[PDB]
Amino acid sequence: KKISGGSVVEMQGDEMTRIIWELIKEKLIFPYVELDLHSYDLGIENRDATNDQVTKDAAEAIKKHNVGVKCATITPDEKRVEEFKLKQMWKSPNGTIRNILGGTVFREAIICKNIPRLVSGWVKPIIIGHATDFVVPGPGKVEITYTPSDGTQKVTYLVHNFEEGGGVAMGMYNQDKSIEDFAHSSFQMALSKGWPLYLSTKNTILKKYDGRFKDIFQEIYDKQYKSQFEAQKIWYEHRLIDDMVAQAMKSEGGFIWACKNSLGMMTSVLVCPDGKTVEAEAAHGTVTRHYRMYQKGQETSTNPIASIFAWTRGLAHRAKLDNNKELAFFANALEEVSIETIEAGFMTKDLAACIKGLPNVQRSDYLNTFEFMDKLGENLKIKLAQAK
Amino acid sequence: KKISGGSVVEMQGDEMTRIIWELIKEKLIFPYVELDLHSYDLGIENRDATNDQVTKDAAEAIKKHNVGVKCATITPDEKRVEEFKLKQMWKSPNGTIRNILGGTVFREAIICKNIPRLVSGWVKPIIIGHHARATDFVVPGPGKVEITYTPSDGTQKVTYLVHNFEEGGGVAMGMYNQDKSIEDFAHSSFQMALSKGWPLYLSTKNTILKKYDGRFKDIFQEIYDKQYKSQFEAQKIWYEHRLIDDMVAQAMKSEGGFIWACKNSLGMMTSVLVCPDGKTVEAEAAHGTVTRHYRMYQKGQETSTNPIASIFAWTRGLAHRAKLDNNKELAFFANALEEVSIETIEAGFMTKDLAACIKGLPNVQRSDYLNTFEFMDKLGENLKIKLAQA
Ligand SMILES: NC(=O)C1=CN([C@@H]2O[C@H](COP(=O)(O)OP(=O)(O)OC[C@H]3O[C@@H](n4cnc5c(N)ncnc54)[C@H](OP(=O)(O)O)[C@@H]3O)[C@@H](O)[C@H]2O)C=CC1
Ligand SMILES: NC(=O)C1=CN([C@@H]2O[C@H](COP(=O)(O)OP(=O)(O)OC[C@H]3O[C@@H](n4cnc5c(N)ncnc54)[C@H](OP(=O)(O)O)[C@@H]3O)[C@@H](O)[C@H]2O)C=CC1
Ligand SMILES: CN(C)S(=O)(=O)c1cccc(NC(=O)c2nn(Cc3ccccc3)c(=O)c3ccccc23)c1
Ligand SMILES: CN(C)S(=O)(=O)c1cccc(NC(=O)c2nn(Cc3ccccc3)c(=O)c3ccccc23)c1
Repeated sequence: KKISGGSVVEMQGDEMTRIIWELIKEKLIFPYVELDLHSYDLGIENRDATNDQVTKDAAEAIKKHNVGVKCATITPDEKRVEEFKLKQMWKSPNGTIRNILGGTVFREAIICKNIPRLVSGWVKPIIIGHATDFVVPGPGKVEITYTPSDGTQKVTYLVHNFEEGGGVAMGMYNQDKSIEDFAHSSFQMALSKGWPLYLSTKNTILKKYDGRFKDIFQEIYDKQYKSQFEAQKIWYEHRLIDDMVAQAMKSEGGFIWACKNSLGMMTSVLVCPDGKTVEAEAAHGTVTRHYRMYQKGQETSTNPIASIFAWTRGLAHRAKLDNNKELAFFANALEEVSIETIEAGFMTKDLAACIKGLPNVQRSDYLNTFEFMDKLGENLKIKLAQAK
Repeated sequence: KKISGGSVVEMQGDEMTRIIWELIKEKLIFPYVELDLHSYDLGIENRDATNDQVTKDAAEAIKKHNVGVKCATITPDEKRVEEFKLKQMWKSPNGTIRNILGGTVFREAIICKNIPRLVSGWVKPIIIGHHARATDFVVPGPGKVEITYTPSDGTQKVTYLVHNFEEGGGVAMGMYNQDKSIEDFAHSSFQMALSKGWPLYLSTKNTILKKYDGRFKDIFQEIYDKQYKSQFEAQKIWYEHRLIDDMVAQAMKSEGGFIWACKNSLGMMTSVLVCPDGKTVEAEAAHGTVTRHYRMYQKGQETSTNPIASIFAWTRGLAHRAKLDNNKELAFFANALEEVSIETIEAGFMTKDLAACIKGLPNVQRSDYLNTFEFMDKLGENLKIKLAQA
């Protein structure tokens, strides 16, 4: 008998990831989990036919039901408008979704013990979370002004006085509200993983701009989170970007990195500040190149791990909201069986290339896209059997 | 006898690199080159005793004599202030020097055939270059933040909305860049590509900051088409622009052998500051003073510290010195020393950091590497042999 997963918003996408997405649902999710599924087709053809209305509806459904899992989508350009005869150059669905929900995007590289990283010392993964420009034609003043909405005196800052020749200039901003949300998402993400949190800035150069980030982070930590943080042996603390880069390379991993300023193993999750609404997806795109080969009837070897972890992160958050222990265990089992299958030597060509070097990869070093999905399916069914 | 190397500004540093620096001069430089040497002690204790005056004097010496070679130095923090009982937290000597000199910083990792790279496809080195002032402020509450340009001839006024704060306050910031500094960054990059016979790539994000980064691309190609394309085709190299997103992807898939102008083991990494005048250069290792190896040395333990990046700081400085003086003997020595350093490693003689790169630290044994003095002696023997056979 299957697990009652509850309410989940699902978004179908394009090209190669759309194929893999269906394989994930039919081979790894649906055989074990029943969902109250709010499905929205964000494939490029259906967004065009609905005048992108489906994208707004899917975002609204995430706001209402708190859990969304999204397949990679085509962001249109001139060639895409030509390829599909689009009515418009529709805005990227992720841009539309982020504006409606807000929050912070956190990305995490899944680590397999037999797949090399940048540094071998990285044993645990980490989670990293994250303008008006114009040309100055010639000599003149560039100023940035603040006009208070209550009529009090305007304030003018000289950006630069070009006395000989021109150049460029730009202005940037950040609302307090968005810094607060950034902090709230970062604290809640660190708690949800039991990991310490670091915020990096350059508040020594940008003493007012980056200083506002460092200040607001400490204020919200001290009042709302410091007591829950050591209640879980963790902490939060601010670094200058120079210190944190050095600390991260000498580190083993397992920390959240709020940064102010192989693709098949990159996850993304949009964490809203309320701690309730999350949207998970792969950090890569629709893999058009493999999709062309798939269209010509040729063999593909596309890495589905990042797409699988979109589902597992969403289902893990759903289970946390609903206190669904069976679903929470299932989400973990699906992640572990994914890592273990690769660590046992069964992987797609991209990962085999990371080990042997692309010029020396042979066909017997990897599985094609369909062979790998079947290997995961068989291993998943064995694992869940051994858990009863 | 010995080569007359001419005028060279030398800066001594701190901790383990200070030791390696003397070993390099004693065993590799002085036995073969006589120098009109302008030596400055940028050790932390001397910087404190002179109130950092030695750092400014060394920067001016590099301006005067056009060639500077610098050992790594301690940049003080709070614990350093207590360790040495410093009068104050002195600014990093590298920032001081960079501010007096200006220019473009080029970095390059030394490639050895038997030492793993991050990507196996990398078999030739690359050089990444960056050019060496914003007004940020607090937005106390709701209101309009605009940025405005008024040309000095008064014929117009352009106002751009940065953001209309409506429910609260926040922060805002204006930043600029001059054409002149973009031109310095272009000229240094084009000339560096010619000096090595490598193609040059510029990378920006002009898909988002289409005016800010677009002017970078514009100025590079104008300078290229009107001043450098003939020399690039004669050496059959080229220059192209790339969006940073695809340049990163292309770079991981490449073999190397190009200069990468960027808009945005450590013992094998060099850094060279090329000043706008095209004539003044300062070279140094891209790593620090290796404090923890120094602590091992202090307690009598054997150390195995990589001197390659420090050696190449000397060779780059000596090579540029020889180029300014048309000194064919000094130019031959500089290149010979670089060859000896790479050949020695490729022959299987290396310090522990490189052996760990190959085999992984848990599998390293003492017979897999040489200690700091053994490696320097091995380079000494091979340098003596190499020069004699000429
Ligand atoms: N979140 C989203 O919705 C995103 C969507 N896109 C969209 O995707 C489309 C194509 O973009 P593109 O530039 O190709 O970006 P992709 O992320 O699709 O990059 C594809 C390239 O990276 C490698 N790669 C990426 N994912 C995988 C994987 N899962 N398994 C194996 N290899 C992988 C492949 O390299 P190789 O060819 O060497 O095998 C492939 O050619 C565009 O229309 C774009 O709008 C792009 C980014 C994000
Ligand atoms: N150019 C300059 O003037 C710079 C100076 N510094 C200064 O140096 C001091 C210490 O800096 P730190 O943070 O230790 O960074 P370092 O670059 O001095 O060393 C950090 C680590 O990198 C490895 N390493 C670096 N260089 C070598 C080498 N030549 N051979 C073998 N291994 C090497 C060692 O790793 P392992 O321990 O694993 O062997 C070392 O512990 C600081 O006071 C800082 O101010 C820092 C940066 C630049
Ligand atoms: C790319 N820029 C130059 S940077 O963003 O400024 C920068 C600078 C320096 C270091 C890092 N990287 C990490 O600290 C890091 N990275 N990964 C992969 C990873 C990538 C993106 C998002 C999540 C994970 C890990 O798996 C890991 C594991 C243990 C410990 C650290 C790490 C990034
Ligand atoms: C912060 N960012 C992540 S990024 O610095 O912009 C970035 C992005 C992507 C790739 C690279 N790196 C390389 O393409 C590269 N790197 N090294 C090491 C090296 C380090 C410093 C200076 C010179 C060389 C090589 O030796 C090499 C050799 C052959 C071909 C390529 C390479 C950098």
